[PDB]
Amino acid sequence: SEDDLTKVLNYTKQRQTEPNPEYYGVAKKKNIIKIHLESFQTFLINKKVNGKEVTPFLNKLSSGKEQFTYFPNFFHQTGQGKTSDSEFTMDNSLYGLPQGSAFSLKGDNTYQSLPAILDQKQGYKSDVMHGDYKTFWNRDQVYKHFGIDKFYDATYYDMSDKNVVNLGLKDKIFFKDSANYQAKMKSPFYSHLITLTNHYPFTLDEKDATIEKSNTGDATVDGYIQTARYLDEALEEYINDLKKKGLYDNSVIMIYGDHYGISENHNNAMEKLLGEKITPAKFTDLNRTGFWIKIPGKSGGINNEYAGQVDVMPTILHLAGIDTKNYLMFGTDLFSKGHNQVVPFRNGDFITKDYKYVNGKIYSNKNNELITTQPADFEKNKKQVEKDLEMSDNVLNGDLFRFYKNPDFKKVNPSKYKYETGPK
Ligand SMILES: O=P([O-])([O-])OC[C@H](O)CO
Ligand SMILES: [Mn+2]
Repeated sequence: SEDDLTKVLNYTKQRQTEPNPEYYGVAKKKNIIKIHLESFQTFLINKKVNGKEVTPFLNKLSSGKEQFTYFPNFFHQTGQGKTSDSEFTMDNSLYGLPQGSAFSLKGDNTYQSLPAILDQKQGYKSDVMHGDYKTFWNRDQVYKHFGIDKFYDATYYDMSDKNVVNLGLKDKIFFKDSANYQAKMKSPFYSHLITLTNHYPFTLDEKDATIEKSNTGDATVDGYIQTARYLDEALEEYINDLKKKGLYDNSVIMIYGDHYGISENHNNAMEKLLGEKITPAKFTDLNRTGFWIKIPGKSGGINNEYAGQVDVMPTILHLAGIDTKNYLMFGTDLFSKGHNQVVPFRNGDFITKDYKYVNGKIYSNKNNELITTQPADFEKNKKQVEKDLEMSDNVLNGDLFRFYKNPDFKKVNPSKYKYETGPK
């Protein structure tokens, strides 16, 4: 089994990149705020419905003129674990499983996670805040293995009927209360706010809606317009609150959609909404879920690098000024000149700057037209994608970190973590 670990470690070496000196260590020991946008797809960005911008605040952030760097070609890489897969990848630079949920199935594996590294190297205390109860997706168990210090679950919020919809706490109260909790925390902290309202079936009380539904006839697509607008407004107010609390200017703030909200089941209505037939290639394009990052002392902008959620962990570590040569990671630093511009998807599809590979066919990104002459780098890229997924699965299935005596990582004792019931 130690030999199995060795094979994976060796495999991860070639892709390693050097930090961009413009960005290396610039965020050392600064608070990091990580904002999860449930089911958020960037087709929403700049989209109007009945003349109204669905997501006006995120539209401003996506302009690059509001201190955030926006990545318009940024993809989730999730599978059946949905939010839990995104979390898994964001904090480990590993893939979830091809079937089922890594959180649910591998919750007591050994990990060398981002929050644990930040704690060990720079004294960060980490938290997750979320308006659902802690054992959903096995988070209670998994977070102890990741080395997360605090988990403000639903017991930390007022879950009365007036404050809930669908799965639990409404995003507006969630963000308001969460900002108040964050203001009371000791620095440096690494805080992850997981939202909830923009979740299937995308239902919102009329009293809470500020935009009318689209009129495609598909209740899922039509409702999504309302819950997406609601989330955008919740986020806008949250950023205001950060500014009032002195938590904006000197924080790294990242925002990301966890995975697609609208499946191929809704192709008829999505063609109406977007004014284009949803071919397999087009659906792949619609898996863009976005990344926005504000870094103190750095201007915003638009960065067109094709990238996936596996890339976030090495990016954050390099921003903090941490050497990552000994970490087993599949992603590479977004700001590094050598960033590997290949994005594996869980089903074996993938995308690059020039083309996408979808259900065994190659399409040019320019026009989504079929490519019949194999690109020069296709076999190389296809092999990387297949082997990335297999090597990652080997870590999970063999629980391979058990065998890793990492010079730059002290083994986590999960029993040292406990998440107490909140005051509400
Ligand atoms: O994984 P999903 O269904 O997208 O989101 C669910 C939750 O985050 C539940 O707390
Ligand atoms: Mn989700």
